[PDB]
Amino acid sequence: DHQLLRYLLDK
Amino acid sequence: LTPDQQTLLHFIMDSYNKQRMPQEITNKILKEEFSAEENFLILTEMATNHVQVLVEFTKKLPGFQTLDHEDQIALLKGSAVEAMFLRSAEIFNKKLPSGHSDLLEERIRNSGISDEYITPMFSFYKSIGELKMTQEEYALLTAIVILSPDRQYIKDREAVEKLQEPLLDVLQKLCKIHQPENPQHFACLLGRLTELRTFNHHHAEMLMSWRVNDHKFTPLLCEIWDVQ
Ligand SMILES: CC(C)c1onc(-c2c(Cl)cccc2Cl)c1COc1ccc(-c2ccc3[nH]c(C(=O)O)cc3c2)cc1
Repeated sequence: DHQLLRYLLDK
Repeated sequence: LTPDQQTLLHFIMDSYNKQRMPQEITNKILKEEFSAEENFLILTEMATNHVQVLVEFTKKLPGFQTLDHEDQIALLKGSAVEAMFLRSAEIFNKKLPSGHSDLLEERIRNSGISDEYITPMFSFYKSIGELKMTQEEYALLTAIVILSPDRQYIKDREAVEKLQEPLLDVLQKLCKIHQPENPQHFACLLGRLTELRTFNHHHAEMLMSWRVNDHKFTPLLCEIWDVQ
């Protein structure tokens, strides 16, 4: 996946 | 300048204006030593921090959050470099203080980047600058650049397109109305969007070289640019 980007958005 | 639009821009320039980049970080462009090694470590730091700032800024764009979750990622990956090139170019042309343009230029010119790539990248900076783009224009393009539907591995092009279309129109208006001196201004601005695309190959090759000469980026950069 693209775990870091997704976290960035939700964060 | 309709009320639908005349406030929408103020939301956008509100976002674009938020001083996300930490002074403490950018300052390193000036204060640290100058060498091939250090230059490259410095630039990675700015770029990785910038990627964070773009993702922040991108969120605050209108109707972005209502987007498809899987879709949203493809725009970021595709538009990340172009967006980065815009601000970096904005610095040199506008001589932003947090930019440290002269010293930033020195770093870039000795980062282990080839001449083939260095020459054009710096041509782009010059030409775009001679355009005398306003802060309004810069922030607006960046928005346009982010939402470009042509970007690879996407399905719902129409949904983004609706998000994008308003923005193109606001610029179309702003450049001509603010610049009736010439009507080719929209033509020039969007022309550059093509010019930006030229760097995605340039940049993929720059990464390749750096990689092969034992440089390593951040977990974030590797993710967005698809670095093994
Ligand atoms: C070194 C690697 C990560 C790299 O690969 N390509 C590029 C690369 C290169 Cl040279 C050129 C163009 C694009 C890329 Cl994507 C880079 C370095 O890219 C950046 C260079 C400078 C900045 C930067 C520096 C200072 C800043 N201040 C502010 C502010 O808002 O105050 C924003 C900002 C951004 C961001 C990325």
